[PDB]
Parts: sequence; structure tokens; C-alpha cells
Amino acid sequence: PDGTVLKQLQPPPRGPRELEFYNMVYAADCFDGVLLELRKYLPKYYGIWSPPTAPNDLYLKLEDVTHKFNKPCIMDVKIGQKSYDPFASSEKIQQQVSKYPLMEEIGFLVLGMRVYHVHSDSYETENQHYGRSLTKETIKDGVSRFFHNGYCLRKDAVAASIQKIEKILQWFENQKQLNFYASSLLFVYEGSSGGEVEVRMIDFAHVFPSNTIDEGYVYGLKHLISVLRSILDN
Repeated sequence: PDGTVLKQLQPPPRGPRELEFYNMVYAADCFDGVLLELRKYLPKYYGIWSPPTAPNDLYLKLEDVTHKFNKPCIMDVKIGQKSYDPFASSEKIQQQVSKYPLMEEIGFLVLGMRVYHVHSDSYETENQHYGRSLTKETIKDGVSRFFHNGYCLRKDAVAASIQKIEKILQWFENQKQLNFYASSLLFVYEGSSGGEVEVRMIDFAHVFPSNTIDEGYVYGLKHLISVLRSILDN
């Protein structure tokens, strides 16, 4: 209710790595311009949290970016060509690539969506198997489904999403210090205007220091932008 969410740390090493990522980015004494700009695109972070009687039980206290919406329409999109990190074993690489073998080709994967429908006063939800079933031939209509609300295709929300993704893309083109694997973009628009539209980066259990542009992430964002752009011509 307070506008936040508690996300339980994933098992080690993933949860500890995500905690350290948030701790690094939101360090009070940080004056790295790259990290200060990155804050704009993340949920606000309120630190590690645990229940008063259970210090063993670890959570991240994060901004709930859907809180300002009346009927939020939400889509989660995993970004990049590789869902596995630079230290994955042969087995883990195979595990990750088999979850969605089109990741290299498309550069993104819809993890899920929840869409408000005006005429029925109800939500339609798609699970992980929806996005994993999409191919090059069906990715445009697949993404389009998210924006079908209010007796129309919400081209206002599509255009606003492109404009917000572009700012994230620009951040990625001006930093050579972090590479992001199996991270996502969370899209929110108002289902009940341009409008209230929010796009935030989430899921940081596989973010690593780097010396290069995150090329896979850039490829994914560019392709996602291209798909959304084609939807404006519907």
C-alpha cells in the first residue's frame, strides 16, 4: 500500500549480486555521472529489508512503479541476445538458450503481460509461454496485443514507449562499464493519454563490470524500438 514492493533475494549467487548492484548504483556518496543517470531508469531503491523477527529473510525494498496508475497495463520484456552470463557453464548456456532459442535473432523476449480491457472491466494475462512461442513472423502481433485497450490500438502508449526506450538506449550508448544479462524492461500504461507511461529497467542478478558497450542489449533495444515503430503504421 505505501507505494513500494519487497522483492525476495534470489538464491546465491543471484540475490547477493542483485543486492550489490542496487547498493552500487544508489550509494549515497556516488558521483559517477553514468550511475547517477542510470537511477532515473530504475525503480527507486530503499535498501535491504528483513522482517523485524526474521533477519535471515532478505528482501530489496523497491518502488512499485504501477502504484500511480488506476488500471495499470503491464508488460515485462527481457532484453539482450544472451540470457546467460559470461561465467555460465556449458550446461547453463544450453539451459538458457533452450528456454528461448530465438534470443540471439530477436534480442528480446516477452516474459508476461497483464492488459486491462475496458468493455469487460477485466484483465487478460499472458504467462512466460506466450513470449517463448513468438517467432520473427509473430513478434509484431505478439507485442501489439499489449496495447489493445480502450476500443482501439493504443498508439499513444506505443509512441510514448518508443520515446522512453530511446532515453535508455542513449544511456547504453554512452556507458562502457556494465553489461546486463537476463535483465528486463517493465512497461506500464494507464488502461482506464500519452500518458501515464512508465518504462523501467529491472532484474539485476546478472549485471557484470565490463570494458565494452553492451552490444547485445543495444541490439535488443533497437529491435524492440523497430517493432514498436512498425506498430505505429497499423
